Amino acid sequence: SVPGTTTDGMDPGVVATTSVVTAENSSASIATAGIGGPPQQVDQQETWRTNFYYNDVFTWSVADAPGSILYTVQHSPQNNPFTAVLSQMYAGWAGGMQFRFIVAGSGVFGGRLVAAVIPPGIEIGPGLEVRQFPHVVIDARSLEPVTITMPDLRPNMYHPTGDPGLVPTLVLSVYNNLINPFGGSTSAIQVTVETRPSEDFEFVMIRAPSSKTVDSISPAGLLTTPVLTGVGNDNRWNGQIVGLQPVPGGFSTCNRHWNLNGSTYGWSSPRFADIDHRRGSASYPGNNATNVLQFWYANAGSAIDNPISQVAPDGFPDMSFVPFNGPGIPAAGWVGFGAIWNSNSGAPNVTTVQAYELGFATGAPGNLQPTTNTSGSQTVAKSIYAVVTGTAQNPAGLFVMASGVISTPSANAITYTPQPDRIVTTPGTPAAAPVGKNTPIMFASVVRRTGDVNATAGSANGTQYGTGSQPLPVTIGLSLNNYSSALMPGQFFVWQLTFASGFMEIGLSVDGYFYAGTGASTTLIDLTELIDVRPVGPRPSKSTLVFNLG
Amino acid sequence: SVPGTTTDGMDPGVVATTSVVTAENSSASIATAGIGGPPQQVDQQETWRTNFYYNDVFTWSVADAPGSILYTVQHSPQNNPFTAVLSQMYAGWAGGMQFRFIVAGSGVFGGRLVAAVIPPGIEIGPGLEVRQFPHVVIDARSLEPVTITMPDLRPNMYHPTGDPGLVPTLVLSVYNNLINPFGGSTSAIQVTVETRPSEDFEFVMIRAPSSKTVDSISPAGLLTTPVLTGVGNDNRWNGQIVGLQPVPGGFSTCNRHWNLNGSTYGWSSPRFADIDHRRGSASYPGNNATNVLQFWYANAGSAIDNPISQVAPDGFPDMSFVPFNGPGIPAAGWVGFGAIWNSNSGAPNVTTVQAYELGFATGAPGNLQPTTNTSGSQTVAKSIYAVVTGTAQNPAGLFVMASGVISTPSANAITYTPQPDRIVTTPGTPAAAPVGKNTPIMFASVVRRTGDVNATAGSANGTQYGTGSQPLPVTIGLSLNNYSSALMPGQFFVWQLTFASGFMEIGLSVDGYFYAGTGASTTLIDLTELIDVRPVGPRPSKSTLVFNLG
Amino acid sequence: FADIDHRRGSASYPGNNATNVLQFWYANAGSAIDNPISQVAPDGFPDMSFVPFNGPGIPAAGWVGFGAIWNSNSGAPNVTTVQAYELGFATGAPGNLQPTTNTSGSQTVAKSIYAVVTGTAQNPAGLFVMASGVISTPSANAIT
Repeated sequence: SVPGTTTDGMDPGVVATTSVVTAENSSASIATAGIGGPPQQVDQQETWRTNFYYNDVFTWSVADAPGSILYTVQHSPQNNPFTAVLSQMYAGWAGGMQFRFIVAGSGVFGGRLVAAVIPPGIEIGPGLEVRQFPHVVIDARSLEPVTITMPDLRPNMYHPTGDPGLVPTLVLSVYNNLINPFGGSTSAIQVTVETRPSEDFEFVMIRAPSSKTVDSISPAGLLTTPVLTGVGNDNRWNGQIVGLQPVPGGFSTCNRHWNLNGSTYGWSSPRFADIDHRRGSASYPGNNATNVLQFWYANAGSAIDNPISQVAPDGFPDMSFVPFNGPGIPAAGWVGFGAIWNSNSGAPNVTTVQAYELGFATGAPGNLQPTTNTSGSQTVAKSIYAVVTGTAQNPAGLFVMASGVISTPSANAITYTPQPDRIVTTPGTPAAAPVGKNTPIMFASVVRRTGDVNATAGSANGTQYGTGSQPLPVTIGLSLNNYSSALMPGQFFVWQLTFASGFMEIGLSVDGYFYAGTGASTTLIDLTELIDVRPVGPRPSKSTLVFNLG
Repeated sequence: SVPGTTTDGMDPGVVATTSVVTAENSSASIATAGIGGPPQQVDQQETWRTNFYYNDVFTWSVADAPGSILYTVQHSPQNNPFTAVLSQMYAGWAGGMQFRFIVAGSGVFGGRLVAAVIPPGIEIGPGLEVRQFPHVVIDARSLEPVTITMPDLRPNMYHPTGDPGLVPTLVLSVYNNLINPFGGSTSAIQVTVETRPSEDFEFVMIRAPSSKTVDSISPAGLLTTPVLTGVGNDNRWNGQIVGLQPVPGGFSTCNRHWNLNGSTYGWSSPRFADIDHRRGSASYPGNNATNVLQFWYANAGSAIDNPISQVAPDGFPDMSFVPFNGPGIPAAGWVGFGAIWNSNSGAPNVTTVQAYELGFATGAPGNLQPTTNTSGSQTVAKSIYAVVTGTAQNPAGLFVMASGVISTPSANAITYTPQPDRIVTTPGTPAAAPVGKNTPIMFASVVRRTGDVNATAGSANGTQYGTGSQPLPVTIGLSLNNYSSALMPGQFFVWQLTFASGFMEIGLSVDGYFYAGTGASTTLIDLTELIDVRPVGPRPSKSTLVFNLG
Repeated sequence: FADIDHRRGSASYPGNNATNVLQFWYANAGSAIDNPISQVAPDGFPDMSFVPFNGPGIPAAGWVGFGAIWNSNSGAPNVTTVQAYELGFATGAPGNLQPTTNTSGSQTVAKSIYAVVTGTAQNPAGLFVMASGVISTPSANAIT
């Protein structure tokens, strides 16, 4: 006898068929994937083919209404961890994949789940009625696993590895409300999804692995475990990422931000080199030239140095200029050490070296006001400390070092200084907006300031944070590879961030912005107990990313 | 007709073979291990190899997330009691070992366990995902036992007892969260692991009893019952350990601290002898050389006679200096009965023998400041009482007894000394951090005070508890042996203290520090009713130690 | 490539007048108790020998990087001591500045290449220099 309480790795449990799984589909799938040649990696006795391996886990609570979606997977060789390795030596794939669900509940629970394979060409999200497709209904009291097969319903004769085309989507939604007849704090059970290729899965043509690599067919390898723990910086301050900042209002970052199409709207390369502009006018107030505040300005659009955009010099911060006058230190400003140099010889001036506040403004000879649009604006520098003399040369130049620190009027730290009310954006960049319970996030790094240059993380004076839209390895890999055929609009590419106590998901839209499903919470995420990052793949944007840190 | 509620000692239950148990692995194991000669203790009728016997027990909480480690053991003869008895009687082994798990839960529980056998080359830590290996799933409502056999996968032809090399590892983690539908106080069940050798297990060479190499006998012998309720002293002072106190936040002690791998980062060999220096200057304030306070200092690095490190003389305490001036005695610190002496075959001076407080200062003899880091500092010593003479020669030195006390001005309740903000550290020290609910602990003792000679544990005011990092018999037994392969890093060697009304588990990490699962409490735990100590062994850091106290 | 931040290194400036002086800073190698990797020098310090210079003469082939002197008791940088500081390793900081290659018995030495008004003479003072560095060249023309 074999009890139902212990299940083998190769045991499928009960096999739950659906009208979408037909012999005609299987025979047509084999017969027309044969245009790739003989099927490859089809040995039935291989260990990667015979066992089920983990794909996901999800929670089913009593508050989950009938029709609400709990699980959604897209047909891919990236669901299985071993067909994802084998796809790096083959140029195509076809066939189906089995999905084994193990429900972890007792015999006292009620409520049921429903499972349908959704054909390609149908939008996946809320309002998709899973119970009016051909479906299967699973109890909460299932002891044995329930494996359903996802066939290859494809309009192409095989899926190329780079662009697969249209694929089905397996949806597990709530059929009936899960009930606990006991009543109390214990109202949730868990369902584990595992996966294994079907008997008619195959790869079709071989190809050299030095062709389109793992970094060009999916953005799974961009956001790996050392990137988010201690190695990757951000794309604004070049500082070690120590957290995530949820932005419930939404923001819009243009500079050093790459979308999933391999394009940018900014004026900066994916690197932190210096800001060097030629022929911008420099000036200094009054008639006396001792301890004066050096000023520099140049119209946006006349920076003919960058092969990416003519708006601003490379590495210029996309922050509005905060106005200040006299010997008063401004609040929340990008300042960076630099100098004024004569354009005719390239020689920097001896005495005009200071920490210059860099930003975007509107009227440089008159009243200095901040701005966000680059149109009709100008890139404006002005030193925050005293400079002896000052170059009043009109064709003069400005050279400012790459990384920047925070201007703070006192020793005490302030909030994260690129707030969305002052981030400079060209006309045309799309904005990150909260979709469902998923709010956009930034990537906080500890950035020191001009009030305490000894201030580190956890300083008793107060810790200072600067935020970026993307990690630098993420936007470095996004500029080098194109992932248009990896995510439709209205979809996220989700990773899982396992922590020491909890676990929580982030997702990347086609715009390039990252999202965590935290709702309206503004509390910074610690990112210190982060142990593991793994990808799970394309998911709907209107499906809440999980977030529990307790 | 056994009903399944009662299991025989020889009964495995349901056998669950994942993918590693194969017939030709067994054949390639048996035939290959004839390089040790004829196999020994291979009689498949002996009761030590036909019955399952107790190995370990572990607790499965409802708070253990999926993927959390519950029970991992490397392949060893030490996983069975009688194989651990015979392993000191033999010098090599090969073959598998069966693991019978018995889950103690009723039919109202839910949740699953997952068990895999990990191949020998794979590193086991935070990034290991166990559900993506060939595995088996076990329900919490398992009545009959489940037996998972780990085979002998090895690149060597056998396993030497002193250096087995690459072994497989059985890893049993949480597949699904444990659920109690009642909720309430009951939030954990227990699983008992029994063990029995496989059909192909054997020993080879005999060797003399107690004679093996690497994987030195696990450090179960350096911490026995008396250490806590009898002999056994501290690291800063020579007193009996009257209790343990948990520090929330962590600490760092690097004076008499030896790590798993035999090494020290600091001075002061583990013996309370005396403090002696030869080079260093003496000075006194005041124009009159009568009723003054002597002032000795030397720089950190003039300890030429110290053979361990140059930064301090041998026996000099790691207490930052408390700056004081006048007839008011300082608050806490390290004073000691000592004297001054001159160099060039010079005996100590008769008229100056006094209690001197020692420490590390910066900016002597002007504004004396306490010092946190050992590098870039200077050692200092000055009298707390009056002495009618002072010497001012440039070569001068101390002679201070090695046992020390704490100088308290009014001396009522006070505070345990030293605090975690008062311990000096060499550069490059490892820092103790709270992992999960486990906090570092630190051993207290009763120490006399200068204000009150009767510092007895009774009436007339509460006592002063002087605190040290690790016990001195542990340091004495661990300064010679090397335990680099005894304990796998990322876990700790846990014991089991048994009081008169409860029990508390104490873990010992690879840094030499001790961990307890008390939580966020600063309550001193009194070792008066402690009876006996029984070792448990290796347990990972994700498991929380128990705190069942009366 | 993060910044160079050292606590308690002595700072000084020559002469008695404090206008357009060359700011100087030095700290013994081995007393940088900030790095969890080695105590020799602060994190990001260049492994280049200090090339000596004096007066208003620009040195040849030196690591220079923009920075400031800050008071250690509060962390506040000074307003006026911001310049391009040459960073290197030397042997005698109060006496004759000579280059060195071995870290043993040497010191990490900073000294600005342009004029600085006033100058902190505080012994426990600190130095904060930005991460990336540029070349010091005595003329417009490049060198090896």
